[PDB]
Amino acid sequence: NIKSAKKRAIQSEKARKHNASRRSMMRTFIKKVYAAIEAGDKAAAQKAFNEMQPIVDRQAAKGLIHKNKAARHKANLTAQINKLA
Amino acid sequence: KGDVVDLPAGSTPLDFAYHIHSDVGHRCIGAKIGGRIVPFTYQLQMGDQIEIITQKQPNPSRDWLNPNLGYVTTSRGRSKIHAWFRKQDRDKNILAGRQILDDELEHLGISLKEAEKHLLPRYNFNDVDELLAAIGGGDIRLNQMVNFLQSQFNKPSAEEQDAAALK
Amino acid sequence: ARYLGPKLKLSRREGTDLFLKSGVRAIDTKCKIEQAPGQHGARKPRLSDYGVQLREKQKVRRIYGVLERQFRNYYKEAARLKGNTGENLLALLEGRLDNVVYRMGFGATRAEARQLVSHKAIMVNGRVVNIASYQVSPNDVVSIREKAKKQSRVKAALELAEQREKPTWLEVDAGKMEGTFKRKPERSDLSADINEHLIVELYSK
RNA sequence: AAUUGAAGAGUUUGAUCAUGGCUCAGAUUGAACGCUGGCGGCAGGCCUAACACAUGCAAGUCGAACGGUAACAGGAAGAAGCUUGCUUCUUUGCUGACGAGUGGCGGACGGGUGAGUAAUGUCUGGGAAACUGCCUGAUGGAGGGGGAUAACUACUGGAAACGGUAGCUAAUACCGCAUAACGUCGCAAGACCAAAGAGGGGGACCUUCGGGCCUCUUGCCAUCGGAUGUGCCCAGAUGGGAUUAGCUAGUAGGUGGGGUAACGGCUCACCUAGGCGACGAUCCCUAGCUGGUCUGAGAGGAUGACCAGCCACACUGGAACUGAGACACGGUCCAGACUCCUACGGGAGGCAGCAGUGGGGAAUAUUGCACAAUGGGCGCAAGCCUGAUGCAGCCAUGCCGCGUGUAUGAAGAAGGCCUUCGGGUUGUAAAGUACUUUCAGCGGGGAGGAAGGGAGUAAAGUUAAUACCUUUGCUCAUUGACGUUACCCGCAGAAGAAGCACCGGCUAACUCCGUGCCAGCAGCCGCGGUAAUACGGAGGGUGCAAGCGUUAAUCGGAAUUACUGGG
RNA sequence: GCCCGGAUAGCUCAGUCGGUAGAGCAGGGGAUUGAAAAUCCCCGUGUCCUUGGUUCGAUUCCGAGUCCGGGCACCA
Repeated sequence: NIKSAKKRAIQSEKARKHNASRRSMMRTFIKKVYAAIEAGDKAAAQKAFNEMQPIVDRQAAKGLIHKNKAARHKANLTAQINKLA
Repeated sequence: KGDVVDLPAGSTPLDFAYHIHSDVGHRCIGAKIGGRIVPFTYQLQMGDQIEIITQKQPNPSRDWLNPNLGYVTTSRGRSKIHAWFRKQDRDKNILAGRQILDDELEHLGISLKEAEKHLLPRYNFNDVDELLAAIGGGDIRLNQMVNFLQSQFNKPSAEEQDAAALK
Repeated sequence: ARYLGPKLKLSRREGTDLFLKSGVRAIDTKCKIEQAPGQHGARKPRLSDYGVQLREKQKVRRIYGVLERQFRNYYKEAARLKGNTGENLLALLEGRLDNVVYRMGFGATRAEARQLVSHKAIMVNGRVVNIASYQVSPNDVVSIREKAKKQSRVKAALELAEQREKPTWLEVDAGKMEGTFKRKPERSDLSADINEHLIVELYSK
């Protein structure tokens, strides 16, 4: 409903776009990782991770993802690569 | 609308809409004298302009309040209100009436159409549903119906018994 | 509240007296008490036990002129209290401020005592009070509030107190228009013609 | 010193004891109605339609985050107006502060309703795989840059709603790079991520003279905990139905990936074929739960409205979004129904927030007052918002309190009433005489709820500093919706104030006349057919009392579901 | 709002073609029994909406006004 307080809504969209973009970007690198993982070539895979790391934790610190989760990916993933690499 | 109108003193605005029109009164639900809202119960005075809010048609407004002399006084539109409730039940009554009519119409006089012939020119027919409505409303003696229907007047044969009734 | 009917009529019913007709025309009699409380009052119905007990309670209430409700409250109050609830009740009704006024004899009836109360004539300790029901605690000093003191009615009143009894548990000052309720009246003291226990069971039902 | 509590009656029979149902005596209520009605204080007040809703208000705030200033008032200019030096008017954010905007905090609280839910709920007690804004303790950090965008210009779509296009600009908005550890991942070795300043005052110096610099304050970032709140798990408890007996295939379990803050069929893949169920599975009806409320001596039974926790829902069904937190009551979007605008192309709306209206109903009120007090949100603070709240209006709706008078008064008046017609009675009752004066009434006086905050000044902390500032005193000017306040004072005057049920048994309490199985009464037994204590009326009484009765429902009595405590 | 018609003893209800209001209901009473049943015998019963005018006859002509059921004028 209309109120000056409703401004929240629009400002929220002014966030979602930016916010959603970041999420996709994050997932994007992760895709690469799994892709490289499925590719079965540990060198390129390891590297894929080597760059997927800074960004995901950065998102965590940015507050986008509850830090713990970023770590969850990092951990299970490292488990994946070490499982193969 | 800035228009002005006489009113019986103290009549509720619920009555008012009817002075504007019956139908607007059935759909009447709101009124805001001086902009400020007030119930139907507010009796009018000092010729105050009266804002009126309405709706569609379905009502029985003060028809849910007619029995207490509470809300919507007078009798003009008041009676008109009863009329609406009535036309509804009238149609219902008509159907039921139709049934009972056939009953008498065939049980005694015979042939329902001939009974209409024993109705078309008997009591203020106008329509015929008019003749088919009264049957359930008790609006027609609920006895003479047999008497009109029994319009036959042979006579002499009765004298043979009138001579016997005198015996 | 306050029955305010023919004050004496009740004595005619209960077969006793509420002393409402204090000393001047003196002994009631001039009333034809008991003879016929109402119409065919000469009759003396069997009065089934529910009736004798009902009559008992009525009798008491009438005495202090207390209403059935407030009276019941007193009853219940007496119930939770330690001691044979029976007499505890009397400990409650005697503590009645107005009744104390009758005991202190500043009034002559209970009704008079109320009028004194309602009209603020009696301050207690260091305060005027209008609640006739103001329960009066032990060692409670109380007197007529001098602004209305010396109304001749109280003069004649104390004079009538001589021919009354002079309850012992209380500490009337008389001369200086004062009274001090000591310890709560013991059952053995007052009237005793009533069998309060009767009222006790009266609420058993 | 922390329960002392437990009554029975009528009713089957010619009569009796049984047995044994029906009914009654109490208490109880969010009550309603009928009658009646004076005041006060205190609580209570839509239980049906979780039906629809006009208006208002119900959530905003910070200029001490920011570019700005449309407005309100001061300063820099001049002309002029003309009390010719006396004022009026014309440009700029410079200040005071301040619309719209950017932005941070709030909007997830507080408030409402009980539909759904018989268990993803609650209560109880446990447990481990968690998270947690504001607040607080500790440890450190807080450098260096960049790209924007609204605003706001200009043009522009549309009836409107609501937009569109091209350029303009800032920040605690945003994004890099550096930088990180008792942080994260990892066995480790190693990799990686943080941010923001703002304000106040000020000596010296610096002075591009916009400031640097110094000190103070607060904000900002990471980690560690604490408190708090939130999520989750198990056992036990948590209505009725068996004329519901079987149910179940993400179902039960595993392994692995995925998943969320976290465990997990939370989800997928594959594997095992289990899992629940007579100590009721599943299905059916119904219900928000508890603390408690009611009744009862208790054990029980009934219930769970107010106050309080919890939970659920917020026009209906659904999904997410921002955010610490919602799948969000006055946020978004979709669909649906329904109201409303419409230039018909297309939009808008959600009182189960407080009031209020229509409707429903037996039935439940004011479209009020103040943020003074408490708390809450913002903000350094002053403050601002506050239908939470504090109040006032409304209604006998319940609880309690008080008043409607007191004393005296024999001619035992009159009048009504009954009479065995003598009298009794109504009835000290009234009158009369005498006194008081609650609340009423009018008129005076006059609290408390008030604590703070402000202004000042002094001292101490403070640092370069008798500055700013923090704290602490002390002075002064102030903060009350209720509100002709509570209470106290005075004046006048019995003055303004008593009704309702019953009166055969149950059950307190009588007669007379009216009527004649009619009219009628009834909770049960039953009354009434000419001599009614029962019906109607009069009288008198009985009970209760601004209340009294009836209906309503619950326990009671009922040891007629019996554990206590029967057969 | 215009206007329109239907308005009966105590009930249901005849007649209401300008002319002395009465039929069925029970009813109450009679006779029976303590009362009924059974049963015999009798009919009691009004302001035709109340009321004015044109009428010798108005309850059948024309009004007030109310009532009851209508059709429409009745939207600010």
